[PDB]
Amino acid sequence: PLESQYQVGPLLGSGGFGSVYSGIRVSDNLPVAIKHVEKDRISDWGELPNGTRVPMEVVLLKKVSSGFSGVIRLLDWFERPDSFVLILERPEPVQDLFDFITERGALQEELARSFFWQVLEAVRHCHNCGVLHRDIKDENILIDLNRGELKLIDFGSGALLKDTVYTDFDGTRVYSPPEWIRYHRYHGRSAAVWSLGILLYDMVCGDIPFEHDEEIIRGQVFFRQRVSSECQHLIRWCLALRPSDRPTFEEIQNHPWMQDVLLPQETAEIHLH
Ligand SMILES: C[C@H]1NC(=O)c2cc(-c3cccc4c(=O)n(C)c(NC(C)(C)C)nc34)[nH]c21
Repeated sequence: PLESQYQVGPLLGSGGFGSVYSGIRVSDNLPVAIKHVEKDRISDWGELPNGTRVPMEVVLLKKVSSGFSGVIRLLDWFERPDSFVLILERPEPVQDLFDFITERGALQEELARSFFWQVLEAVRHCHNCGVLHRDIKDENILIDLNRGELKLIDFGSGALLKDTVYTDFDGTRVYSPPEWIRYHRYHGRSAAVWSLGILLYDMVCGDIPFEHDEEIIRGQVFFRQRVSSECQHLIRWCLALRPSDRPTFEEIQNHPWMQDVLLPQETAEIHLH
């Protein structure tokens, strides 16, 4: 079933998420990514409309799949005795945002705006579909280098979106908000906005602003690179200590720094090609 339909390529990476391989769908040569996750390492389980026990990640990916290219599409999945296998679409050529920022250092604001805007559209789409990612970061964003389009990946820490408090968290700590650090409590939207503030800082400064818990709790932002006052303001707003002081997604996208975003293709022509 898996063997015949897909031709396995090299390992693309591995970690807390499992092991992901390059691959090709044999029927039409479609480029794909093949993610293997061991069952013992899955603590968050969900159920399909069919009534079948699967990893929450599969539920979340099905809920966000559509023609919209801002989220990585789940093409298929398979259960094995001790693992699940996910077949994901794979852009070609591609580079993840962490590697891209490592190579370039701090991104020009025009590029950061285009990239951040697309992440915002992608995250809004997830929320609109009832899905909370809970691990927004550069390592979980792929750049389609030809078209200049970003894609969200890895819903392995995600959850169904809800309006009540979350008391579990399995995402990346240095992107997690002060209310999680201090109280082990957060709400979905406002926690996401905090991670977006960390991400934007990372884009325009070349690295994340906080390393230790005490830095997260103090929430004092120091700019290590030249960043415009408008961008600094948006960053500090997203990183407001009190969750209710953070901007809504609407307020982020209406912020003056976010005006006149480049289209993805224009972004590729100017900054990537
Ligand atoms: C981070 C990891 N966790 C996931 O759920 C997932 C999916 C991919 C993924 C999907 C499609 C294409 C790619 C790809 O082309 N590359 C190069 C990578 N590389 C990393 C992120 C594994 C280093 N992942 C892809 N990577 C991950």
